[PDB]
Amino acid sequence: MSVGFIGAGQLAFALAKGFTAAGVLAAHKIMASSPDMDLATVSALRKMGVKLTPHNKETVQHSDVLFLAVKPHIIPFILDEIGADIEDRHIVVSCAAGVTISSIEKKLSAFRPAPRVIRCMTNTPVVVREGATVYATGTHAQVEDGRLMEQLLSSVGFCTEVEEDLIDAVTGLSGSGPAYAFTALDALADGGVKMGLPRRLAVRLGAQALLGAAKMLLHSEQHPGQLKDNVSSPGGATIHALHVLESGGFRSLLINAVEASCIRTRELQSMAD
Amino acid sequence: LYFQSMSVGFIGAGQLAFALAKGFTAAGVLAAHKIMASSPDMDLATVSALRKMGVKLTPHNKETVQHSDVLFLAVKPHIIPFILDEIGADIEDRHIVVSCAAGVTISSIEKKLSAFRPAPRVIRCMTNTPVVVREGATVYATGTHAQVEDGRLMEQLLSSVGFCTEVEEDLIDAVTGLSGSGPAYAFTALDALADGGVKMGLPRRLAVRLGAQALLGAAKMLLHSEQHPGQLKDNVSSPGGATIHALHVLESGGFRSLLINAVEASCIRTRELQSMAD
Amino acid sequence: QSMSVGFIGAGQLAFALAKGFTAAGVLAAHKIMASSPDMDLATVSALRKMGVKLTPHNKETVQHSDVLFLAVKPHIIPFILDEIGADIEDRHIVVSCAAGVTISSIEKKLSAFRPAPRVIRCMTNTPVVVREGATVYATGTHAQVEDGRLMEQLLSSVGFCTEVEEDLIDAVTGLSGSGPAYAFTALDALADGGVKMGLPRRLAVRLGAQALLGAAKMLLHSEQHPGQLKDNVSSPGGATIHALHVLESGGFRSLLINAVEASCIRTRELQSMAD
Amino acid sequence: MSVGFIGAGQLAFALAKGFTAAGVLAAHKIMASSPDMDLATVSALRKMGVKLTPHNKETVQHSDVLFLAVKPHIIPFILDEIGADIEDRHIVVSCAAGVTISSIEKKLSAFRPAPRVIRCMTNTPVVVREGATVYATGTHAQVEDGRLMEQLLSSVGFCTEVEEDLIDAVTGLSGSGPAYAFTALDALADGGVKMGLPRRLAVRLGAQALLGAAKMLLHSEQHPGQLKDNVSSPGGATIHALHVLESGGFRSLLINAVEASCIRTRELQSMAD
Amino acid sequence: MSVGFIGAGQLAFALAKGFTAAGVLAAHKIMASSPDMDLATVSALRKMGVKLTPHNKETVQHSDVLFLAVKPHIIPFILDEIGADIEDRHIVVSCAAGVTISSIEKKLSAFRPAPRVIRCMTNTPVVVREGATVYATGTHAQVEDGRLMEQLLSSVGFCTEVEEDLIDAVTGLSGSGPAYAFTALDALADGGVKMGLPRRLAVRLGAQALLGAAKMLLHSEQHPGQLKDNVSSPGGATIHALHVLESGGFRSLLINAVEASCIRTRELQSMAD
Ligand SMILES: O=C(O)CCc1nccs1
Ligand SMILES: O=C(O)CCc1nccs1
Ligand SMILES: O=C(O)CCc1nccs1
Ligand SMILES: O=C(O)CCc1nccs1
Ligand SMILES: O=C(O)CCc1nccs1
Repeated sequence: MSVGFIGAGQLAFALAKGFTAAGVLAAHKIMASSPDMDLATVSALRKMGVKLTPHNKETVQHSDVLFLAVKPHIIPFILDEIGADIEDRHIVVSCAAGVTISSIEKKLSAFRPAPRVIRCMTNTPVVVREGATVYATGTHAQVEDGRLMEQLLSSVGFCTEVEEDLIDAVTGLSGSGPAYAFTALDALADGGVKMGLPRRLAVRLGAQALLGAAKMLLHSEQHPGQLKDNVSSPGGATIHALHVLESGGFRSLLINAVEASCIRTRELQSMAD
Repeated sequence: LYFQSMSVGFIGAGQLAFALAKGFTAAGVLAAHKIMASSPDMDLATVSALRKMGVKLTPHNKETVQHSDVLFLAVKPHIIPFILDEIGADIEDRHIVVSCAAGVTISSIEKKLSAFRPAPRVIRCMTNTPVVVREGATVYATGTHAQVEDGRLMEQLLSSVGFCTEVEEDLIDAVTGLSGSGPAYAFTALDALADGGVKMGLPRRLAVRLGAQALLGAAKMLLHSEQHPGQLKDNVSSPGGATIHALHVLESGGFRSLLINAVEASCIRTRELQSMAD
Repeated sequence: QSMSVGFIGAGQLAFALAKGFTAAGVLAAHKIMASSPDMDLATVSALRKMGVKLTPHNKETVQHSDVLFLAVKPHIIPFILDEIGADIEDRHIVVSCAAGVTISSIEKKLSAFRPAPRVIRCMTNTPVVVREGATVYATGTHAQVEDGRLMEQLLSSVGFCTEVEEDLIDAVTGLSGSGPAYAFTALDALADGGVKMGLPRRLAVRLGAQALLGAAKMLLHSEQHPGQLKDNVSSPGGATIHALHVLESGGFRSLLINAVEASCIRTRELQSMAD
Repeated sequence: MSVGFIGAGQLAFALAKGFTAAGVLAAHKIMASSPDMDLATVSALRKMGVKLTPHNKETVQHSDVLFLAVKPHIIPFILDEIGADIEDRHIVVSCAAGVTISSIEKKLSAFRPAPRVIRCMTNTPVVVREGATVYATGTHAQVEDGRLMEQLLSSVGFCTEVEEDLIDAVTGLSGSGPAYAFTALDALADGGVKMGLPRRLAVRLGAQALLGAAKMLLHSEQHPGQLKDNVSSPGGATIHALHVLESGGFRSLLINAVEASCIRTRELQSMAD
Repeated sequence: MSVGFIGAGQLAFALAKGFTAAGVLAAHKIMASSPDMDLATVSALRKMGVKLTPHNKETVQHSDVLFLAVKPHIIPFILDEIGADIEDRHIVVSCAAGVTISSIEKKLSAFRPAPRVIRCMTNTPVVVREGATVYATGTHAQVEDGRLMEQLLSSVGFCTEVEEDLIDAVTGLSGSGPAYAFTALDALADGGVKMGLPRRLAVRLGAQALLGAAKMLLHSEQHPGQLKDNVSSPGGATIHALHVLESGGFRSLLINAVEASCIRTRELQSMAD
């Protein structure tokens, strides 16, 4: 099976790297296109052995599964350019935030009546095969298309099917989530440096703390509040730190973040539903 | 590497003793029957879980000492001096005493134990609960009389359950504020992120899973990257997009400063927990 | 049984305990004596109507009693101990209810008169008046083995009761001793919220109080974490999660932590005698 | 009399558990339907003796009193599915937040002209028979229908009839109220842990303090401010703690919460009135 | 003339790079010592051609002007180790924050009576020859020693003599100042990205804006408030942005920062004055 990426940015690189590292795809069975071959993401794809072309039509012609890994406002232009090149064999997988299946189908149906469309929301940790991916299947997607998508994206992280109307909320949580974590890790490392740790050790310890806690929750049947309770001895260091987080409304900031990203995603839709 | 078939004891049968015993046995580096733990309270859920693993339990701290080669002190800091007075006369040349208590200095432990035998082998460590899934973060410092192999043995043992490295002892209070308390900051964050997912229409179970996977993957990316966390953050955010809108609202609440406050507060409290004279 | 109980002090807590004990059927009111320097208090008039014996003389209360509750303010305790110390007999169990006042300080004062006073320290709260109190106690140096068991049987008749190490009692004061006032504040505000949204005040008070009672009962009867029970209330996108967000934005959780901390710290400052 | 639940989520389970514990209904006279009852409630309902079915039409056929215990946006789908199966004997009891009687009657009247509809707002503590429930009777409810509703729901807590236009406000107060209490208890327990208490004891004491204070107010003729005044000695621990609550605007946060839940409830209405 | 660095960290690298780029020193006339030759700063010094040694005594023996480029708490250990190796020819230049001339002289005078000591406070932009440096001369510094110091440090930026009691305040302003600017530039770039700019363009524009404004002030006789007034048209974009800075107390945060760094510097003194 052949996979193509229209777009050669961060997400295209991340998925190609994860897929090849998972061994589910050989790099030479992957083609990516970009109007700008000066991006550092483009240089990395070449070293992997991925085929690169400036022409989106070559990617379509090479590919069976076609990832649209461009910005939401770029999607309509891509569909207009390649719509006449879509064949019965194609599964079109849109990764753009906010852009609906119905808007993609409407554009592509002007060329051929039953395009097979899947919408996904994934995130950059697919590059280390620890992504979080959801997908929704379109009107003309065959039942085996969703199954194929799930097999492919499970090789690079968690993957599950969702109703499409949950995907904007997923974007606010796991799509944007890694950036909340990178911010948190930078700040935790600054806190370690303030208290006397070298910066490189502080970054390592903070990231290991967050990785281990996340793994504990994924493997636990217990509520995150119970795991939190297990860390704190009474009167101790951890509960003193949890108080100062609470006094700043830490929980509310993270709710604000998921909400803000989800609401912005709804504003990003570029085409008519 | 180092060949073991050695006995491990825990004075204390609470969360950390359970976490370390579970991690060590899951790593395959220790058999559960080579582990003994003592506790004044055999009603704890950690005590019942240790029994099912096959760990030996006893109310008598002296039995744990007599059973053990490596002796973890996994009790609260203010309990450490009482333990040392109780079992100091039972410490033998073979023993490596590993204190896990926050804030308690090597010198205070050596001073207490040297009243009984002159050159106690003492290691201080700071570890955290994710050793239970073999993804702990551990640092250690070796005491005055630690033998040449004692630090290497400690590092081999604790590396089987996560990251482990030697540090100067005067960094351990700061490590406590960062990776010792750190999992609780993450559990708080994951609860709140899941609440945000629920507010925006996700089922709670899905929201918890996605948020935890997002944090796990981001942490793995940074551990495997040569890039600054700010550069990885820049890579997530498309211009004008959803992520940068969310990052602004985090900044407006002083999110970064809250996490600095937390590391600072835990570290400062740790300095107050020292129970004995250095 | 034969047990005679005395209260030195006839204020809110003496009334609440006497009312709870008599409603529980564990004490007849005529087996209770209370003393107060001020028989104008409404608590004193209520005790009289219950059938409790009242006297201005703390010494009469001591002579009447087997179990002697010191239900006066912390700074009043040393004065009581000096006044009645010579009247303490071997049969007496002295139960101090005052916030912050340590067993050792009471024993030191009383041992000047007789060498092995039987002292218990307790921290209880006003809901003993409806037999839903929260009480902890710690036993002193000379408490007999049966003294703690007797006090737990007595105080369990009016709510939750358990033994604790004495060094936890200041923290308990900040949590369940002061806790009912945090709840009364919360219920007044929740009722104001109901009124703002159009409910009659009497209905709003009833619904808010029933909501808090039912939630607390659920947690007491559940093996689940309070966070899981919270998750069970909130449907995705729904009314409850929108309200929880506005609580979080104001730092609601931190205010309640601040309150427990402030009450506990103040309790440590109230100790009036040398330990 | 037979009772049915369309919906097998948290609220249906709580009502079924409460009713069976009250002894007012035998569990085998209760049927519940859900297309996916994957919560442990299936084992608990079975252990209770509740009949389970995936087909909402079977629940209607079994039932005299029919509780609609699904999400507000699901109500119209349920009414479309079962509307032709409603008989003269049925009392339809909607539990969904925000959904008006008139909207339900309009949907059901496309099938039969005088549906007997009750709207209720209850809460999860019915599971321990300490719920807070209000109800309003619809246009065609017989006078005995309201009496039956009140007898049934009083067996599991407080119950009173209200004008329908109060129910959104009730939702903000006693519907959402238990979650405010669970948050408060988690935080109060954190405060106990900070000051040196073991977590399990702190949770027990905080919950008992809340329970007892609420019972005092329910049995008192006094204002809650007077009961608050009775707790505080002058200069003492309690008044110091109340000051720090006031300094954070504690009262205003709870007012904000009731308002926010009530306003959101008004937005949840899914059908035309 | 020979220059030595005890310490091979960020500041030693920055000064060596600036000095060699200024052409005032050949890299082979510079020696640096460090107990840790695994630092990335150590690797860069080797490529420049700077001599490296693990032994601080070799640096002293090689050098005439000796920079102590170690942490404040490390200073006393260095002085004890090399005190007996100081010769009449040596000028000892301490770069450590907070550590006083008198404390250094007292340590070194146990070995030889009149050590020539200079205290300086410089910053990392010496690496691009745009540093800000102040210095104070010690008790036994010859008048030509201060002149030499000023000639050397002026080749890599601004340099002026100050009374020693101003140096902690200078540390809070220009010593720590570059970090305030790096923070500000990261945030300004995030603001550009929020409004639709690519990140690399936003970083470039923000840094050019700050560079140009700083150059304008250095070349102007006008107050910074007058230059600020010249940017804003009435009712325009800039004055709207200045309002939101003012509403957040922007000015006060920067005063807080200088103050906090200065106060911490006073706490860093490791030796008795
Ligand atoms: O909160 C505390 O005081 C315990 C901190 C830790 N002690 C040992 C590992 S983490
Ligand atoms: O910040 C944005 O708008 C991109 C969000 C994502 N798009 C695709 C995966 S995550
Ligand atoms: O949070 C929501 O939207 C559900 C509110 C309630 N619905 C029924 C009982 S309480
Ligand atoms: O507010 C105070 O200082 C009294 C606290 C309590 N004392 C006894 C029960 S509750
Ligand atoms: O403050 C304004 O509205 C003027 C902004 C600028 N106009 C031209 C260059 S900078």
